[PDB]
Amino acid sequence: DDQFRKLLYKLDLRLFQTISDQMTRDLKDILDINVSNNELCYQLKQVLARKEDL
Amino acid sequence: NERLEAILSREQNLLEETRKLCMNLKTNNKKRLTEKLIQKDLHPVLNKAME
Repeated sequence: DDQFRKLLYKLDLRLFQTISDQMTRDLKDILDINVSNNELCYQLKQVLARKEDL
Repeated sequence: NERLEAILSREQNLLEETRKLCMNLKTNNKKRLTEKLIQKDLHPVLNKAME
């Protein structure tokens, strides 16, 4: 019947769905960056060894 | 690492150029001894310097 509460509930749907997506993306990103930092550290060690040989 | 790669490339180019120059100078000196002053055109007073 009323738009005003209707778009209120629509932006509520926006809030909860973006929060759920942000939760999943942030946790997966935490794990992914936690392993990618170790991989990049191994790459940095390889680069340092190549620099010493060079 | 890229900067040191460029430095090594320049140094290796200089080393190859210097070694090529040294070998070219050695062969050029040998050829100049063989083809210029050991022939019959050598002045007889330089025959003892050559000896």
